Amino acid sequence: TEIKRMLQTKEDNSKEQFYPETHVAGIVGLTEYVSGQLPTGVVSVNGKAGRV
Amino acid sequence: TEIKRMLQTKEDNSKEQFYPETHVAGIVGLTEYVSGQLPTGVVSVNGK
Amino acid sequence: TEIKRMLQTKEDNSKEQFYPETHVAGIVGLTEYVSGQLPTGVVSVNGKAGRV
Amino acid sequence: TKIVKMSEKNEHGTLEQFYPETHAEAVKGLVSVSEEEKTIWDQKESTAGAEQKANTALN
Amino acid sequence: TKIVKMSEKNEHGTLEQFYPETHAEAVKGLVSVSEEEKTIWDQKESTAGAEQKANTALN
Amino acid sequence: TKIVKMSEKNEHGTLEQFYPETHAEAVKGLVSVSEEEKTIWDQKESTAGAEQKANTALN
Amino acid sequence: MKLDLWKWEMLLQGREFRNKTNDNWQKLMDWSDFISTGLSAIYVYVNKADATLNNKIDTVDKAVNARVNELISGTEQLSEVVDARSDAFGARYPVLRERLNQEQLNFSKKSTIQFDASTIISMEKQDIGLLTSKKISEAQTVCFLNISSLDEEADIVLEKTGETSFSDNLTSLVFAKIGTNERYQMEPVG
Amino acid sequence: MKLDLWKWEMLLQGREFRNKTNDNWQKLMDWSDFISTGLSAIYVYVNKADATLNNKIDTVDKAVNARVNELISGTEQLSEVVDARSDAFGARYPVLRERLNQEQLNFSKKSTIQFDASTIISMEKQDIGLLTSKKISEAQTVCFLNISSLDEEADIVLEKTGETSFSDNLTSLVFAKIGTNERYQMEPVG
Amino acid sequence: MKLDLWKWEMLLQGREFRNKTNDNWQKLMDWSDFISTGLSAIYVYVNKADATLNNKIDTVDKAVNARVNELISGTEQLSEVVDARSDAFGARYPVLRERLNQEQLNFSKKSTIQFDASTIISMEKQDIGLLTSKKISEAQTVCFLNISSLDEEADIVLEKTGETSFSDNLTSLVFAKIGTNERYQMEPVG
Repeated sequence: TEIKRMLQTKEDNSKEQFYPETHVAGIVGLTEYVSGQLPTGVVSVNGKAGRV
Repeated sequence: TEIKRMLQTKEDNSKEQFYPETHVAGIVGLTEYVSGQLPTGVVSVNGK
Repeated sequence: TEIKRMLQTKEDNSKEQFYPETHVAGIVGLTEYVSGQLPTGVVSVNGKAGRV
Repeated sequence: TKIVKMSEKNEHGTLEQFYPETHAEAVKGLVSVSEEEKTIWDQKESTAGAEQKANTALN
Repeated sequence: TKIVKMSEKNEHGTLEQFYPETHAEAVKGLVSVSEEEKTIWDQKESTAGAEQKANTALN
Repeated sequence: TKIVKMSEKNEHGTLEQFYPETHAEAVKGLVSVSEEEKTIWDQKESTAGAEQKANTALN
Repeated sequence: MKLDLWKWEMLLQGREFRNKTNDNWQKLMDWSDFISTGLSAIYVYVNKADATLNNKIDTVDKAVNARVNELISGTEQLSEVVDARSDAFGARYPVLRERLNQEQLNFSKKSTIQFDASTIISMEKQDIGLLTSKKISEAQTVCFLNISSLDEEADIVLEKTGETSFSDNLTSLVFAKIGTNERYQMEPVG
Repeated sequence: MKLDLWKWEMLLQGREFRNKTNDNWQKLMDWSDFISTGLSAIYVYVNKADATLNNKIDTVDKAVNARVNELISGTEQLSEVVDARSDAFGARYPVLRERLNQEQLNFSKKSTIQFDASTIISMEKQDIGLLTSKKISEAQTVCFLNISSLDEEADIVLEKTGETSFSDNLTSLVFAKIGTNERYQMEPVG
Repeated sequence: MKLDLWKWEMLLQGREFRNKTNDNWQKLMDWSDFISTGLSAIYVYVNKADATLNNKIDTVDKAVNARVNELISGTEQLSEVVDARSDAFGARYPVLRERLNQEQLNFSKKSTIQFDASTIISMEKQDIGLLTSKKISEAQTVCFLNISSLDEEADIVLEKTGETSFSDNLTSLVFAKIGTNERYQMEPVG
């Protein structure tokens, strides 16, 4: 819906964006994304997996 | 601990949820979660 | 570019850290991180992987 | 000297025991070994090598 | 990261030292035996176990 | 289990973790070493000693 | 000075070996002396700053009390309302109504964190709300309020012993107190 | 303690060589411990001196205020203002200006939240800002305020029919109302 | 960090000896860097605390001087309290006491954000905390306010020359100013 930037006033006058501490159990689409991760390796060859 | 979701009042009246953007270094156990889900497929083909 | 842990005051006396939810499009280095992951075993066989 | 047990209460209000994080230098009387001198005694000779060595010397 | 000696003020005004109670998994850098590993460690063989074998080979 | 990392506020407004000082009996499931049984199982049926005994029996 | 020690990239233990090691010892000695001098300089600097701060406090107190002594035995029969038109940052206002109006306009724009779900609907435009979604057990580090080494007379007093090398990162930080009827309790065993 | 290393004055790689080099290492270690302790003592001394100065500046601007207040209080002040010096919680106060000043000091320390990038420039010290970067479409789980099934309330009344298994979790709840001129409206077709 | 070094008493001059001695030198260098950083932090902390105290005494002096000046040269209006019962939005109150009590009850609910662990301990019920954990390196993107491409009189003036047909997301946005004695400063070499 909406992703925003958290600015904070630095020591002198600057407005710097900080990051918050987040949990894996809180990220919305983590499971699907990690299932769509490019590294897959070789699941099986000729119907044989593991030691072949 | 408990996790919350940060809402915000939109233009007219709606209290719409917004997400804060963060960094990979700010996620507590994503390294362990990814390593556990590392796709260990065939260990070796013909021993290689 | 700092990671700040958000603190919230509980009912009795305490002040515990809490996490906010994030979307998978929010984290700024997630796609490079999952790309950098490499499979443990045989990455590919004869230039092909997955269902081999 | 005196021994005490660390406990904490949840939001319901029931006590449960929690374990402080400690290092193996403050504790008194652990007498750890080396984490590596364990193996040199772990291997030893489990009654199999010595007997077969005796038999081989016999033959 | 610094090991400390925690004490509490007793009823006599002296800072009496007390010992927190913890768990083996809690302590970092513990290095522990596994009881059954300790069992096979102890049973092993006598100090002269590999001597009667050579004696009977010579016999 | 419920393991917490005990921490205390610094002298300049920050927080630092500290390990407390406990006792061997304070720890639970630590399976201690008597500081003597290690000596008694140091020798047991040694591997090099077995080879030396086999060689001297052959001699 | 910045410390720049000599490493050991040589091949044979010879003249260069001894020369570089002795130069490293000399550099260590010089850096130690420099660090001690820096500590002494810090002490004298903070002492001078505190001294001038105290002097400024004393002279401003003298001037302010002289102003007040001028006020007494001078103007008589003052009023509370006219006195009330001066705020705490030395900003005068024409009328007390003007002061209250400006204070309201300045303060009404502040935010208000709303934790409960029911109060979020009745929150204003400049507000945000955070309501619980799920809870994770996790492992937490506690900063005990009444546990301190530098301060005596605390509920629990700890004295430092030989620090252990290598340190970790605090996770899921929490503040609380330890004692009777608090979140974290104590009782003897047996 | 002053550092005192032993430079290599002999070429023999004997026992005393290793003994003195290990002595140098140990002296480095204990000097490091001493320097860390000195740094901690520096912090403690600075904190103590600053606390004393802060207590002095706190107490100096109390005698003056007490003098001017006892001058103004209890001479001719109106009934309305002297009854208004008592706050909502009943804590009695000196002349109304003291109440206003303390309330301003307490309230001005609060924080606002700035949404527009134009107002991020005009931030205060204790404020935080929310600047949009990009939008995500996804699917919402709007929660309607004017929709309820308690007995009859809300413009839309809900009727209980049945349940299924396979419970799901909300994603991005969008607290809002349905009807006319609202974000989600109603249109009859057929 | 604690300075941990390696001893030598084993009779060996080989490869691991060289490696561990090089590690000793590296650990010494790292501890020196840590000590220098601690020294600089001491200076910064002392300066910040002293500046805070100086600002506090400055506001004390200005506020008390303004109050005495207003008392010397002030007068009460004929109708100052009765007309000072309507707030900025016209909500008339019967008595000033009720208006002030309602204003205090409305403003006390507002929130504050505490960036220091020493202030999370003295929190409020409606407050939130922003204690810091780590500091990632990242590559900042700045939003220089004095940099302008359409002002024609800014201290630095831009002017377009071409394009690239490519863009990237802005990571860790920062608002600042380029100039003298600021966060970002320019300096010529030729």
